[PDB]
Amino acid sequence: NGSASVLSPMPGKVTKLLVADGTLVQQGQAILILEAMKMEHVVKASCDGEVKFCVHADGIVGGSTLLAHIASAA
Amino acid sequence: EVYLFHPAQYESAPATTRPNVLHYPAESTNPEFKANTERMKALTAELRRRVQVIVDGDSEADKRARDRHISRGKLLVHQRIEKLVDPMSPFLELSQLAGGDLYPGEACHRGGILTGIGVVHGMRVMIVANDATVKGGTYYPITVKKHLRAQRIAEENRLPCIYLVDSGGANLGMQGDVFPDEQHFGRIFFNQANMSAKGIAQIATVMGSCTAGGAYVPAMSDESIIVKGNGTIFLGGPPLVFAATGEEVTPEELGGADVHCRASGVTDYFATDDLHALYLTRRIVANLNRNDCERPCRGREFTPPLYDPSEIGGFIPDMGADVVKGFDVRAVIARLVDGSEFDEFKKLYGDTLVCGFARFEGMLVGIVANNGILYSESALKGAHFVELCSHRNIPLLFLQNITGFMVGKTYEEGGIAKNGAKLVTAVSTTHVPKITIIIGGSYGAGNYGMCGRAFGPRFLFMWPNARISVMGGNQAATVLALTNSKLRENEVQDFKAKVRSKYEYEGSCYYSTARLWDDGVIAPEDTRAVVVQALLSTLSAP
Amino acid sequence: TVMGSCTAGGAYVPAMSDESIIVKGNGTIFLGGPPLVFAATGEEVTPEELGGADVHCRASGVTDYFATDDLHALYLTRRIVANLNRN
Amino acid sequence: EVYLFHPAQYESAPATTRPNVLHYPAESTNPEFKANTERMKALTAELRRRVQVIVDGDSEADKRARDRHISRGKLLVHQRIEKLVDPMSPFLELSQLAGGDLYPGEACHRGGILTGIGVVHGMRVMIVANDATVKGGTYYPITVKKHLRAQRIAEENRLPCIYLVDSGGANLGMQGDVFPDEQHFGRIFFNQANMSAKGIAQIATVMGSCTAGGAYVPAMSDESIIVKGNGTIFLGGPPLVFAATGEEVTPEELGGADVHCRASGVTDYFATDDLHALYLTRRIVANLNRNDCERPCRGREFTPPLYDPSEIGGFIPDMGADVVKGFDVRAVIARLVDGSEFDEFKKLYGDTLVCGFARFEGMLVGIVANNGILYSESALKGAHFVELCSHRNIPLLFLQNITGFMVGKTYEEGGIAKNGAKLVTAVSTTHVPKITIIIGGSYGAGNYGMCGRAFGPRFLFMWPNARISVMGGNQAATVLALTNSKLRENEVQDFKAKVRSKYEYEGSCYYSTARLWDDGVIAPEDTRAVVVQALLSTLSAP
Ligand SMILES: *C(=O)CCCC[C@@H]1SC[C@@H]2NC(=O)N[C@@H]21
Ligand SMILES: *C(=O)CCCC[C@@H]1SC[C@@H]2NC(=O)N[C@@H]21
Repeated sequence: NGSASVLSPMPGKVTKLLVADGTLVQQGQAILILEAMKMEHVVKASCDGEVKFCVHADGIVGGSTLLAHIASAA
Repeated sequence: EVYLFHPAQYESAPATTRPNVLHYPAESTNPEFKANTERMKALTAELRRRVQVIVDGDSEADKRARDRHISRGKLLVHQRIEKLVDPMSPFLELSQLAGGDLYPGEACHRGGILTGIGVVHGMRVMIVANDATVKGGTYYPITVKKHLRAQRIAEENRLPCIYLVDSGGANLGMQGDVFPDEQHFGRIFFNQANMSAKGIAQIATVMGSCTAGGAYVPAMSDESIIVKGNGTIFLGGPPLVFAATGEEVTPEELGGADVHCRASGVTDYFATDDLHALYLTRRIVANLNRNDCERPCRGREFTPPLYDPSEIGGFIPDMGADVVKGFDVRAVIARLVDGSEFDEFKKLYGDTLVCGFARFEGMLVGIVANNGILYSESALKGAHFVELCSHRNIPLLFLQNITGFMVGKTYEEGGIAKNGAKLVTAVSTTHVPKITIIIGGSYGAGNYGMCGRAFGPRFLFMWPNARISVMGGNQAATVLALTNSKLRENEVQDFKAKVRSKYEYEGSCYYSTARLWDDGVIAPEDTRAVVVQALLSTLSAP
Repeated sequence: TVMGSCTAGGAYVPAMSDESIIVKGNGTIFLGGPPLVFAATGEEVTPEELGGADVHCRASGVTDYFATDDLHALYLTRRIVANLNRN
Repeated sequence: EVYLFHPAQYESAPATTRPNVLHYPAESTNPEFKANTERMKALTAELRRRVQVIVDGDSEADKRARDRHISRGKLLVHQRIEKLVDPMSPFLELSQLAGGDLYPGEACHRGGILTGIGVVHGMRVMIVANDATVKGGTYYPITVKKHLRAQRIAEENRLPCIYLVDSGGANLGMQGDVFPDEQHFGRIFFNQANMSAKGIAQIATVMGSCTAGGAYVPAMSDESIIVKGNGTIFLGGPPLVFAATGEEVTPEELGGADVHCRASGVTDYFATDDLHALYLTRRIVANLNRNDCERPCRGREFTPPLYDPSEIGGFIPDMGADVVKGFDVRAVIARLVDGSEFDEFKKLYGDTLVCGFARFEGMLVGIVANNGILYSESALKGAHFVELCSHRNIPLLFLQNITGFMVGKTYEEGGIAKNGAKLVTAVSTTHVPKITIIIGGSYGAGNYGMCGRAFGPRFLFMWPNARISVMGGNQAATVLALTNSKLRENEVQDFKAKVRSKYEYEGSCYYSTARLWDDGVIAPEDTRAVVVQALLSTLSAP
């Protein structure tokens, strides 16, 4: 899909955005790191395009919470 | 323009376009990659240093003992291995670092005994050699355990056993932990008799002394060799015969080579020295009427891995940390299997347990590797894959980096225990050879689901960064602090630090190795080689 | 027959058996205990609502027989033994 | 005051307090109960009437044929069964109503052949007897199918086969559906040879004629009997020999008893009449060196059901209706098993598939019965129960009243197809004897999950109210109307009525029975008895 509205897998804390806001990311490319149960889980981009984050870093998310939008830049 | 090719074209394609080839290039410029490489290099250097100091000896007492051993015309245990095996051939020494810091005040090098799989006349055999320079070769509890482990491996793989005997006997200081039990000194003779009854050849070469129970080792073997000067066999030693009948006899005139080779008939071959003894051992192995191969097919048309194993450590994070980072185990698999080819079984279902097919030097192997937290779906996928490999007689390779299952009311309600049980049952009841390697951490019931020590893998090895415990160190600290209501708020950090230190100490690779919980610690870059040897050892299994 | 608690590795004992019985009040089966689930997800759950007899006998399917008390559990055990087709 | 008793006290308790006793008293005053009773009574009366008119004959042509048969000194087929079996013993006649309305213009009573399991000298045998009063005994396609089914049952239960042969041969009008195929007339000889090779005795008694292919039946049997006057065996009949060589010979001088018993050697025993032939058959059975019982244990200490089977029909609703009511199948089970005792397997998990253990005259049986729509949980429970019974060599009893699985996006996403497949695999791959009875409706893949005809049950019976179809009549009507966009709104009711009538006609018990889709139609109150006989027939299986 050209939008790629991915949801969080489980409640946890977003620790670090591995890519800056507005950066082009390929498929399967890490965009942010989610920490839960003292384990680092890394969220990957599902398609090529500019990634814009929705949730602020160093915060907390819930089950099936939207994280970022991957818009295919022309 | 649509459907122009044939799938065989993609099957036989360069590595760039072949679709079942794992592509995980090393990010050598990444600082985390460099830090991981430095950590792995330090760990592997420490491992090699420990092995080298075991081989060469460190303290002056070791030097004195080796000087006494050499002055008797005896070869050192590793030298005996070198001169017994074929001159240019691999040797899979199993428990190199057994007995390390196990008994305070004693440097029990190798556990007092060297066990390995060698090649004699092109046939793989299990060699068990006593080290007379470790407390005179007396059997510690770890020595008995290692000898039994070697016998178990040989019996389940139908490897002929060669026992190079030079041992005073069981040490009387710890006789409670050595003599009486099922898994104790008599189990050696039980295993020897049962292996001999099954047609697995048992060969004994008496390079030194064997007293009391140890005297059964030459007598219960199919063929035995005794060296003239240093070989003595008797149930009752000279001290015992003097304390009983008041007679003084030297060991040579009591149980020397002449009495046991010309009159008693206990031994079958008279050896003038160690070299002649090893020659006679090779001659005995040569006359085992064992066929070279059931199937003359070779199938050695394999391609080496497309990525260098030397950078595997770059992908391995720090297992001991407050928050442990995750990595893709496929990057490891790409550096271990033939042509970096890997047919993944359920790529989109498990997503935390990677199951697939690969080849090691042309030998087809099913690989089950951990890639995160175990779920019900991952356990079901693993069980189905294990059943699939069992129905095809495909050997299994487990790569353990596991930190338990997923907790929660929803997951228990979904039956996660039932699915974990399905995986455990599939692993336990299969008959294909299983080899497991702890690359990360093995914690709790997840270990049980991934073919741990209790589930009878043919071999089990640990990387120097691996940790094995009932639970993770951070998890143990948090759970113990939360449960212990007696603990005061002022004494929380000290308690957590103490329990973390205890778990780090008792979970280290060396702690596990010294207790025969694994079959040795190996470097990641050697992993592929080790696997190949292990697989070959299983080719003679029924 | 789960007369009491079975936690973590012990939870494999009921699940790997051919037939299993769990007692209502005192029977609990879970791989992760309430302390572990609280330390992981920050949620508080009682052992009964985590791995009690109702969840493992009506929804999970881990257990096969629902026992009201110890005596009923032993009766169900005897009934299971009675139906082994052993000559 | 707490825990005063012992569980054995509850195990040995009166029916009021014994906890594993099903308590389903009949609500005899309920109008629905009376309506159900009236429907079941009418259906059972019709069944008995059809069986009786088959036995006694209805039309005048049947009377003429029977008069011709009797005037030849021949016994009727049911009379032959009565005088061949032990005088007071059960006989399980299988396809009583085969061939009913199957071929237009022909009243193919019993399919032209009577097959059953009888008791001769205390040994259970399979008896196959041709009915010479049905088109001269010529083999219809249904006749071949029924003969093959009897041979299959006998082979899989190791029942000795007795063939009472009186048949003109395959009918040339339908030779395309009789002669050439795998499941055709030659398969009879294939089965006979293979059973003889397995040590299962094959006995042939030629009460009448056997021409062309049928002549192989006496010749391929271990022992054969031919009656003097009426017995003739030849590959080529008198018409064929006259059309070939221009010679006229009577059947007696061509293949009579004298030529085949004194010169040819095809037959082994010379019978003066039908009674002598049956005596010789009994003598042959007497000299089969078959042990009376592998284990002399009896275990006949059983209690009859605590509720009368005669009221089972009260609980059975109208299967053919716009909305079909549901009932508890346990009320049926309470009227079929010993002491109305039933140990339910997962009482709270499946909730639509009742799985449990029971006993029929002391024989332990696992019962799987439908109690609503199949779900993933019910399919998993059924598969687990079937595996449990297979590991214990416990025979399985299926009670089918099934209307497919649960539909929906959530259920497919949960893997309902996978769980149904698990159930189907467990049913298919088990080796314990399986007996299935259609008490309600068997529709679609649910039938497959409940040991249908395609999954090799030892026996399969249908109640007179049962319906079997690829889908329910109402479901078929609704789905076909919705899918068919060509159909106009003005022609909806007629189309639905037509498809409902077609499904009712082709799903009735008699339609299934005439096509050998089952092993006969039985009344509910006889069900227990039938099961017992079937179970006994499986006691000689390997
Ligand atoms: C802190 O270290 C404790 C957090 C919980 C550890 C997690 S919960 C999910 C995994 N299963 C398990 O046993 N441990 C892991
Ligand atoms: C009307 O008669 C059609 C309604 C659907 C029939 C139901 S849906 C669930 C069951 N599965 C199946 O195949 N038929 C049943």
